Amino acid sequence: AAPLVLVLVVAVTVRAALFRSSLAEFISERVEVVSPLSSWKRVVEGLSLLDLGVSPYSGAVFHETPLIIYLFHFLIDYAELVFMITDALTAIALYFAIQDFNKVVFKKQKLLLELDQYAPDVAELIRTPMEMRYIPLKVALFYLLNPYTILSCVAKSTCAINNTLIAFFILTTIKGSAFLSAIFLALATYQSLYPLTLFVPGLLYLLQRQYIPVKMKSKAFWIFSWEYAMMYVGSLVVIICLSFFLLSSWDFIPAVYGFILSVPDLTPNIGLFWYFFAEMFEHFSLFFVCVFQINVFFYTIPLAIKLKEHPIFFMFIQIAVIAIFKSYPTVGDVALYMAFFPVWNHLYRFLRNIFVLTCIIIVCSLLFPVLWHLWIYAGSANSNFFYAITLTFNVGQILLISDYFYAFLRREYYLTHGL
Amino acid sequence: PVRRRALARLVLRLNAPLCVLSYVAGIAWFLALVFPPLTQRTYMSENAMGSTMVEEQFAGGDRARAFARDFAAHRKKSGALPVAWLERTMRSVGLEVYTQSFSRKLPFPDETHERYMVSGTNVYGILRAPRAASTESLVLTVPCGSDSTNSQAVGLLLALAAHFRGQIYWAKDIVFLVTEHDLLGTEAWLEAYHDVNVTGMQSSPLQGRAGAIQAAVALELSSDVVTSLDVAVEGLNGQLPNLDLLNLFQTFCQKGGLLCTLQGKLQPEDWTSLDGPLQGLQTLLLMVLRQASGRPHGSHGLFLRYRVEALTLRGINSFRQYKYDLVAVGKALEGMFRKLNHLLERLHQSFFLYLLPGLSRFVSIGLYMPAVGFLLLVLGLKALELWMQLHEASLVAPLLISQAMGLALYVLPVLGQHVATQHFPVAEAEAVVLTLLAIYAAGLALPHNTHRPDRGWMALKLVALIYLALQLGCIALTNFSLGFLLATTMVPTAALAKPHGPRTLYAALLVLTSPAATLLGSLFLWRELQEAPLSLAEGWQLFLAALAQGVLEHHTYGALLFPLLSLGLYPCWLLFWNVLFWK
Amino acid sequence: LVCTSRFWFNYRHVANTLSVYRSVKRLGIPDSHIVLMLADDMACNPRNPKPATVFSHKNMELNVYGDDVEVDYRSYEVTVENFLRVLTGRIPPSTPRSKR
Amino acid sequence: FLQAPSGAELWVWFQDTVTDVDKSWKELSNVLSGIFCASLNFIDSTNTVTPTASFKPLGLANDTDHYFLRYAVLPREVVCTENLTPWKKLLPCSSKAGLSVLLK
Amino acid sequence: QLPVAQIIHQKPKLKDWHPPGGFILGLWALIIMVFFKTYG
Amino acid sequence: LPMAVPIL
Amino acid sequence: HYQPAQDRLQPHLLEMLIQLPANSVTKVSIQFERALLKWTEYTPDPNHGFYVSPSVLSALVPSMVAAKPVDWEESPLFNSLFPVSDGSNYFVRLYTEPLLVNLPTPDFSMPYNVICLTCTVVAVCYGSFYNLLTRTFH
Ligand SMILES: CCCCCC/C=C\C=C/CCCCCCCC(=O)O[C@H](COC(=O)CCCCCCCCCCCCCCC)COP(=O)(O)O[C@@H]1[C@H](OC(=O)CCCCCCCCCCCCCCC)[C@H](O)[C@@H](O)[C@H](O)[C@H]1O[C@H]1O[C@H](CO)[C@@H](O[C@H]2O[C@H](CO)[C@@H](O)[C@H](O)[C@@H]2OP(=O)(O)OCCN)[C@H](O)[C@H]1N
Ligand SMILES: C[C@@H]1CC[C@@]2(OC1)O[C@H]1[C@@H](O)[C@H]3[C@@H]4CC[C@H]5C[C@@H](O[C@@H]6O[C@H](CO)[C@H](O[C@@H]7O[C@H](CO)[C@@H](O)[C@H](O[C@@H]8OC[C@@H](O)[C@H](O)[C@H]8O)[C@H]7O[C@@H]7O[C@H](CO)[C@H](O)[C@H](O[C@@H]8O[C@H](CO)[C@@H](O)[C@H](O)[C@H]8O)[C@H]7O)[C@H](O)[C@H]6O)[C@H](O)C[C@]5(C)[C@H]4CC[C@]3(C)[C@H]1[C@@H]2C
Ligand SMILES: CCCCCCCCCCCCCCCCCC(=O)O[C@H](COC(=O)CCCCCCCCCCCCCCC)COP(=O)(O)OCC[N+](C)(C)C
Ligand SMILES: CCCCCCCC/C=C\CCCCCCCC(=O)OC[C@H](COP(=O)(O)OCCN)OC(=O)CCCCCCC/C=C\CCCCCCCC
Ligand SMILES: CCCCCCCCCCCCCCCCCC(=O)O[C@H](COC(=O)CCCCCCCCCCCCCCC)COP(=O)(O)OCCN
Ligand SMILES: CC(C)CCC[C@@H](C)[C@H]1CC[C@H]2[C@@H]3CC=C4C[C@@H](OC(=O)CCC(=O)O)CC[C@]4(C)[C@H]3CC[C@]12C
Ligand SMILES: CC(C)CCC[C@@H](C)[C@H]1CC[C@H]2[C@@H]3CC=C4C[C@@H](OC(=O)CCC(=O)O)CC[C@]4(C)[C@H]3CC[C@]12C
Ligand SMILES: CC(C)CCC[C@@H](C)[C@H]1CC[C@H]2[C@@H]3CC=C4C[C@@H](OC(=O)CCC(=O)O)CC[C@]4(C)[C@H]3CC[C@]12C
Ligand SMILES: CC(C)CCC[C@@H](C)[C@H]1CC[C@H]2[C@@H]3CC=C4C[C@@H](O)CC[C@]4(C)[C@H]3CC[C@]12C
Ligand SMILES: [Ca+2]
Repeated sequence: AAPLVLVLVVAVTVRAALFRSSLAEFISERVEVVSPLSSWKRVVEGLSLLDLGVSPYSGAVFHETPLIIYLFHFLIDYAELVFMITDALTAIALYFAIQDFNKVVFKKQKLLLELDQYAPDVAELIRTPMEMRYIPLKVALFYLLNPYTILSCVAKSTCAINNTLIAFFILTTIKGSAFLSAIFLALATYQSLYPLTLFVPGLLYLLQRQYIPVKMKSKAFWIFSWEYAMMYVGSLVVIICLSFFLLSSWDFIPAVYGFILSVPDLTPNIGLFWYFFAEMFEHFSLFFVCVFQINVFFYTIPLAIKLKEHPIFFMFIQIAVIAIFKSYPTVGDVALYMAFFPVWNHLYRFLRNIFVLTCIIIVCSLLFPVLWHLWIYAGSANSNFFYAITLTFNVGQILLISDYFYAFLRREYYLTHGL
Repeated sequence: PVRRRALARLVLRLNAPLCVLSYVAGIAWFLALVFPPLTQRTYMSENAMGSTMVEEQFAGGDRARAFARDFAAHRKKSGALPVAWLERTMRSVGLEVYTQSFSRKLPFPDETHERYMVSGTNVYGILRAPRAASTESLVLTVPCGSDSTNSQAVGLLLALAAHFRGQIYWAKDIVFLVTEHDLLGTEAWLEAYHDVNVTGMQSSPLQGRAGAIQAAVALELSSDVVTSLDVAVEGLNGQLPNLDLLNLFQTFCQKGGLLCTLQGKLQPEDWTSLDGPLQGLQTLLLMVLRQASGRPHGSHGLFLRYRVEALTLRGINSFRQYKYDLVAVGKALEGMFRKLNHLLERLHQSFFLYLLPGLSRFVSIGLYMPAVGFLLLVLGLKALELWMQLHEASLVAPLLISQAMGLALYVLPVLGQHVATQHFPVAEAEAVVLTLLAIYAAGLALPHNTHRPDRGWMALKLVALIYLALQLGCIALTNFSLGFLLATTMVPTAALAKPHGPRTLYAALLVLTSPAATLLGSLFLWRELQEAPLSLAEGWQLFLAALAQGVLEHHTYGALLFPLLSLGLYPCWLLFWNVLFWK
Repeated sequence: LVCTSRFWFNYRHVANTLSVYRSVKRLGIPDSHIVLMLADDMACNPRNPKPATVFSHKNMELNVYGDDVEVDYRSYEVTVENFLRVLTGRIPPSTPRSKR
Repeated sequence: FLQAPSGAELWVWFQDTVTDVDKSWKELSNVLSGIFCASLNFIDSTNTVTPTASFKPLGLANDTDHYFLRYAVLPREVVCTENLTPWKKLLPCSSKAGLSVLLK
Repeated sequence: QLPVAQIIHQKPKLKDWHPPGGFILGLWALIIMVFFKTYG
Repeated sequence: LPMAVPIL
Repeated sequence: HYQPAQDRLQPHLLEMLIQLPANSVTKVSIQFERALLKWTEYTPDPNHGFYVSPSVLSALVPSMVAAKPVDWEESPLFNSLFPVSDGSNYFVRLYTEPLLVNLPTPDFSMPYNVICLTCTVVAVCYGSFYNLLTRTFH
């Protein structure tokens, strides 16, 4: 109780201290922290264009949804308070979700014990109440005190609101409400397109909570799936139709979703698209954009075949994949799946090459600003340095995720067959 | 697998000799850079200047002399820069003349230059290219101090402007600039020109501009005749210009058969025997120390900030019998500017990161990076060994106390200089230095260890090693000389800290390689290379002067050495000190 | 007649093309039947010590740019593609007569 | 008396009977490029504007609807003797009489 | 050339932008309709 | 080559 | 009046009417950001820069002396270029100078290495996931 309040106080104090210093303007302009879809300056530009009588979507600078326009129209003066509130909200939601999940896990593990479906000598692999006591508080601390999250907050990037919506989706799903879950997933899909892939894991968790078997010759399964899908799609339809009536146009749609899907702007970031499409042969551009945006939606089905009985680990992997392979990535997207590492640290004995990967990620994080400076202000370097750093960062992320997946499977094998 | 569980054991069994081998390898590699395989010869590499030719026709020596004599007398009478005379004379030769006023407040009184609050004026004149618009410009500047020097430079500047005014073939504008105080006027002019408030200096707004600046040349000359010309290339924070500018200057030195020098040292025509390597090593070391300092060694150094290639030329009269007249220097400058006119793009095709064993020899980055890679390997091997033994809290207080001490070192000395003056009998300028020394010493006495195992100090050492390796590599990317010097002084002693063993020896080795002892050693080396030795008390005085200059230059020019040391490198060395004296 | 060089230090190629143009005009071919393509301007380059002149020898007794000259393709419209279009006749429909 | 920007500029007022102004504007630029030996074919939609209060007619006018006005500038166009030869070709005495003999 | 008053009056005056009222009504009706399910 | 060597 | 730009379609346009106070200087400023283009969209000399066209200024400047009405067929040709509306002012149109601006550039030499490297990274991810999802512990 007191630990959570103390953590919140420390996080708010650090953010408030950094808001008043001489580094806020420097932080607000980093290409690693803001994107053409997240910058605060584009928000104020759109609001000014509306007061000059021009449509915000008639140019090439503003790519935000109308709901952001409404919110910040009413709260432009109190901007710095909003982001603190949102970060606290996502931390608290994660805390309570993890508490409930741990209860389910211990109860499920306890039930198997008497059905004696575990090997005779498998102990020291059994979860105990003394070790799961401080997992939620840790999760909250890892989210709040991550430098990526603090940097995102001081820059007033819109990614914080997206993270809050995802965290509320997780909280409502684990607590067992499907209507609110569908609403929050629709709100997350409205802002960015990729969160639609989290539809399958949440449905699997809900079905498992109802004790409904998942089979092709079942009746409850199909009815539940149909109801959930209908609620989600209706939510999306109503939000879009409501968005039409703010400015009486459909122009926001190509400005947002077309921009995400087609990647016209070539500003550098920590992703894999910008330099590839600045150095492309025009004959193959369509084929390559199609391939590299199918890659994101590719893994959901086989992962759902393998991880059918473990929906939450499935969610964690899917969020990491979205963060790695999106068109305009930011460190704020990276922090969200890093917040989940404490949940999976009982798998530490089966991890291999964790040390080198952590060191490499840490080094690349510091090497981004120095090489940006040497390229853009000194003139002593070129874009190849920056491209190499982005390549190394993404490779390290992929290796780390694969390691966690391997450790999970190895522990399952040892649980079933004997240590 | 068992393959990579068979290598780790070998590394654990042979860690001790491998670190020694790699450290020796790095030192030997740095010592090998002056020998022919790594050292190349300089070449032009830009066809815009390599395929053309220039026929000089300057002839204004008497006019330059008379201008100098009239300028010196007027400055004597005024006691400062004669502004009306300069404007009238500049207008008489046919330029557009402008002025600028500037002022600032210094953090503390300066003993070296004797300034506290500085105000002055800059005068500049523009020559507009007749057959073009105002899109590009070249700068020729003469920095004036308060020491009654550089009158002949002003005379030569005015004569060159009078010669240049009557031609048709200029494709860029030319700015003729005379500044009030040596490097404060140049900084004020550049800040007003680009409309950026980098330092906080106040000024009147500029009324005349000439487009984007491409290159600049600074001239210093205090005699009618010269015996040699000396060139400077290093700038603020260890930034360098393009090598093609230096190649051009050297190409106009052989045409006029003038005695050119780099660092004040004359080089042989060819490496005739083994006597060449010694001089090459001397020149390389002088360049390394100068680049490590990070100071703007002339007006040209401040130009490197705005991506403008800048060159400084100093003429020396040194009792050698053969003398050169002013016409030769004028012809050399005319040729350089005429060849800079022929460029069609920005300079972008030679080298931007390099080292100079001589005026016509160079080494590129891909040849000298292994010298630092080898030492980073030592750090990595030791960290790997620590991780192994650790797998075979108590850290919060050391980390927080170390960073707090670093912040106190950064912030306190300049503030609280009036309270110390009031309470104790010391002058203002030395109070800052004494506060620096006092906080440095107070860092060593561990306060929390007054209050009254293996994993704790092993984890602390692992963290410290990773942190130091990060900083070392980042510093090397910014300035190679600084990173290499810090690595070669700090790697071996940080690799040996252990709470059990000969602790007195380890403490004596840790004290002598702190960031403060490095500076004293470097000062002694610099004096030894110059062939002017030093004693103990003279060295102590020079050390205090260097500390004051470092703080003042961080405040006035934006140098980064003081923040880097105080905020990043002092706490890490404190962490190693904590490791040695664990509890 | 085509010159495919660039910058100011490539003065020679432009000088050669101008000499050919002077000869063919002096011998009778009209300016509407000559398609002249020059990739850069050397006669009115701001670096030229003698504006509006191009010389063949250092005595400076023959100016090959001349008083009367007309160029169809300027510096940025000289390319392999346009030369091939002119030769093959596969030119954009709005192109004027003088440039085909 | 009169001033012009560096490079080349062109502004045109069309008649109100013109239906499609962009097509006619492109065709006119291509035609002028042949007469004056300039690269006016580089005028496209990325460097053409329709001013709303500037560049009003200089001759007899009845109504001023800026729907029929176009303007463009090419700031890197070079003016050399090749441009002056067609210019002098349009004069009636044609450099052989009067004030035209002074244009060298 | 340069008629000042006509130029000034050729454009309607600039008023600040405000969200339409129907959008506000729709938003809050939707939110409360959702709230009356989970609570009543 | 990387994609189709594992599959078919 | 402001018209925003569209990438590769149309430029920015800005048009203002400002009253200038007497014996003074007025400053107008606006911020911009530079863009990175495709490697095929640069000129043969890409390290020279791009040009912003000169700006136009139009005004009715006050006159020292009052001018009489004039007939264009009997006046010098340099006095009949602009129609005159009032005898106490006269019309002028001024142009400023062009500006040269630089952009960041990509590497024009390696459009083919980039494809190989990026596809290699994607293949690394694919291989890891396929090997983990298809096989079984033995
Ligand atoms: C850890 C696992 C890593 C996973 C994958 C690895 C990814 C990154 C790691 C390493 C790099 C591999 C990929 C790098 C490829 C591009 C980067 C590059 O090589 O460029 C160089 C960058 O420098 C660096 O890479 C290192 C600096 C810092 C980065 C550190 C690396 C990561 C560190 C992170 C962790 C460290 C510690 C952590 C542990 C705790 C810059 O050099 P430069 O630009 O001068 O050279 C280029 C270029 O060189 C190359 O790219 C090499 C070619 C192959 C490289 C790929 C590597 C193979 C395998 C790597 C193994 C890694 C491990 C994987 C297994 C797990 C190239 O050769 C030339 O083509 C290029 O152009 C050249 O640029 C210059 O060259 C020309 C000549 O000067 C010039 O061309 C112009 O001029 C010519 C005139 O002669 C003309 O003919 C041309 O037309 C041209 O046009 P021009 O007219 O001049 O117009 C000018 C207008 N501007 C170019 O201009 C010139 N730029
Ligand atoms: C141990 C730990 C691990 C990590 C680490 O240490 C710690 O490991 C270390 C180690 O691993 C290092 C690497 C080792 C290998 C290195 C290879 C090196 O490339 C080679 O570098 C050579 C340096 O002498 C040559 O390059 C010349 O470099 C000169 C400058 O030093 C130029 O001046 C010259 O070009 C000039 O061009 C104009 C003309 O005057 C001449 O041509 C020539 O003077 C270049 O040479 C030219 O380089 C070009 C580009 O490669 C062509 O190759 C060209 O080829 C010519 O082509 C002509 C046309 O057909 C032909 O006729 C002629 O015969 C050929 O010669 C060749 O002249 C050579 O060339 C080139 O390859 C690269 O820079 C850095 C490099 C990777 C290193 C980077 C840093 C490291 C990783 C270190 C790192 C810290
Ligand atoms: C612990 C060990 C540390 C070492 C770090 C790992 C380095 C591995 C990769 C090194 C080489 C990369 C691939 C080569 C491609 C370049 C091709 C090329 O020609 O790149 C050359 C090599 O230049 C480099 O990039 C130097 C290598 C720099 C690597 C970075 C090392 C610094 C440490 C950073 C890490 C900080 C913290 C780490 C410690 C924990 C550049 O060639 P040159 O400039 O002469 O000549 C070409 C210039 N020209 C004419 C075209 C204008
Ligand atoms: C310290 C390690 C890293 C930095 C490496 C330092 C470089 C080597 C030092 C000497 C080489 C310098 C050669 C060329 C520079 C100019 C030479 C010169 O004129 O003298 C050296 C010149 C001294 O000039 P003066 O004494 O004013 O002039 C006397 C007459 N000339 O030295 C310098 O100015 C070098 C810069 C000083 C370094 C200070 C930087 C940081 C300052 C605060 C330190 C931070 C806290 C750590 C210590 C605090 C407790 C002591
Ligand atoms: C300014 C931006 C850059 C800063 C970096 C900000 C974020 C980047 C870091 C992202 C984190 C990536 C991975 C971190 C951990 C992931 C896995 C993990 O947590 O594993 C733990 C262990 O992981 C590690 O810590 C291993 C990594 C190697 C040690 C790190 C040493 C380096 C510290 C930093 C030194 C230099 C700092 C310089 C400041 C930039 C398990 O702990 P446990 O559950 O207690 O297991 C024991 C069971 N009883
Ligand atoms: C579950 C849904 C999202 C379908 C599964 C994902 C993919 C099969 C589809 C869905 C949306 C598609 C994208 C929608 C829009 C575009 C923009 C389109 O851009 C253009 O045609 C413009 C010109 C060009 O850039 O080539 C290129 C394909 C792409 C990325 C498509 C690639 C294939 C995608 C990723
Ligand atoms: C930099 C690291 C290695 C820490 C210690 C080295 C330097 C910081 C300082 C510390 C002690 C100094 C030495 C102390 C005493 C002397 C004797 C001094 O000899 C004299 O000229 C004095 C008169 C005489 O003895 O004849 C020459 C410099 C030297 C070697 C000094 C050189 C620079 C040293 C090594
Ligand atoms: C971390 C940076 C500063 C690298 C510098 C390495 C240090 C070990 C340097 C700094 C000052 C140097 C000293 C400066 C002066 C001298 C005097 C010199 O004696 C002479 O005058 C030689 C002539 C003779 O008597 O034969 C012998 C080397 C020594 C001790 C030097 C040894 C190497 C020192 C200690
Ligand atoms: C505008 C923002 C704040 C969203 C507010 C909540 C939105 C998502 C609410 C308001 C009205 C809601 C809808 C009302 C009725 C239905 C019919 C039901 O059979 C499926 C769900 C569906 C289609 C709801 C989906 C969620 C919904 C669209
Ligand atoms: Ca013709």
